[PDB]
Amino acid sequence: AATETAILEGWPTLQEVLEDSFMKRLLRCYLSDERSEENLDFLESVGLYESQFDKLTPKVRLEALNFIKDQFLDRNSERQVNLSYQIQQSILKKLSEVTSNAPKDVFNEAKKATEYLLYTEQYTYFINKLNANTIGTKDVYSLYLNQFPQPLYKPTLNKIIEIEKKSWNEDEVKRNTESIKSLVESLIQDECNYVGVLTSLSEFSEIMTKKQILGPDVLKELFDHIPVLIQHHQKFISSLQEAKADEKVGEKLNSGLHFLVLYRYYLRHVPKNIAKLCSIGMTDEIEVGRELYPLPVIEEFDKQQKMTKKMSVLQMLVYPYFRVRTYQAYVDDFIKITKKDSQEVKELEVVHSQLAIFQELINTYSDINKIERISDALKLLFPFSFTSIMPLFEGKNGICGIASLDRFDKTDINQLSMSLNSRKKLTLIILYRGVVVTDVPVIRNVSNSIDKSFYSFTLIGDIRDFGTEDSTETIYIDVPEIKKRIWFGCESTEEFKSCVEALRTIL
Repeated sequence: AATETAILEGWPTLQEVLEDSFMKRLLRCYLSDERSEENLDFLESVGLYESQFDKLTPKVRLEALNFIKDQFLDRNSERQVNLSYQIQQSILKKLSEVTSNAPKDVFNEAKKATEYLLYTEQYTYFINKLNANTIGTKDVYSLYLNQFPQPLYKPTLNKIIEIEKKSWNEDEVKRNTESIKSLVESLIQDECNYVGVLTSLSEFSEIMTKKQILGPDVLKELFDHIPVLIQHHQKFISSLQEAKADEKVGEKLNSGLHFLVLYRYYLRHVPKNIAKLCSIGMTDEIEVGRELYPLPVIEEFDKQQKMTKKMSVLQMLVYPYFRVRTYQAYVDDFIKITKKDSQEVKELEVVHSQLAIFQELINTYSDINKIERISDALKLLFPFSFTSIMPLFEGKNGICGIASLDRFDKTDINQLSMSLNSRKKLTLIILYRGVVVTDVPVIRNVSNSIDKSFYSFTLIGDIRDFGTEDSTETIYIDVPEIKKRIWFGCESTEEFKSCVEALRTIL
């Protein structure tokens, strides 16, 4: 009860805090700031005693018992747990009778008494502090951030990608800044759309269970805490659509968004998330039968989402990682149309700090560049079907180089020359996990399709070597498995060099 009751609805139980490394570190900063670590320290010692027990001799178990006693439970001890008389007397009486053969559960009674104190006197105040009106403006978040002390791509590719990003932002819900009322309407519609994405993932999770495609463990690795976040976002939406909520914007964002820290429970799985779903998609059907073949199940959902929400399933998995940016963009807009120097604008500045803080917390336990590179790779390859892209995202991935092609050919491996009249308008995309050629307009008009395949595709592991005829800006790769040399003729010297350097680093 002390470990499995949530004192705040939708917020983790003590056990759920203790079992996550990020959340436990926050609790520990909080406890350390108050200089009251004894309860947690006692619980970890007991935990360590129990996990060490089986492989130790009785002699060494007794040593460990006496040490733990001397630290936390003895009447003169330095880190004494604040046990009341009637509890302390029961515990020490029993301990004083264990002189001989220390059992594995000698600390059960004391453990239960200490969990009770941790839950009631400490964990309770910790969860309350994460929900205080003043969190994120020398609190537990900044104490935590004080324990921690650069472009996504090399120059030529960075320019190309940055160009495409200007177009990717022409979606979707424009923020209507006519008035504050109008801007809240925008945010409500945005949240509703976003919850629609989260709800679709939830339903996809349901589909995989009913089909027995995945067990409960793998589904946790994919969708952990997604239902809990949906609930908080729904509570936020209900708050925003309250009558004259346009009069209380600052307060609603502050209190409505404290739960953002809880994104940790989902985000700790990103981007392993994506890699796993790809692994699942790549299982040969012969190993599971036509019946439990996951691929057509993923494909049907992916196709469905791309037609409906213009997002693939892999994009939806990485999407929540960037949610805070949307809130920061809204807050900057609310501030701009709010009366200068007013109380209402000071409330919004507070929210501005909070959101910057949430983003910082996320950065301490994830690799932003790795995740952003994956996210960019998914937007660029949106026209391609899940089946076509999955080997590319089965591990860490990113775009390493892009060149539009003037010529292309496939000869036998080791052939010194390509054929004449091999002129084709194509695009070469070098990715970390593979080399792609496509006839699909993928950079700048761009395709409105969602079902495309790759004209040429080579897993990076299947490339023995590569060469270049620099004279004509030509790149070739030798691919033994299929006994082919594949030739890429580039239009830009610039993109040619970009692509050569890319292959040099990757291969």
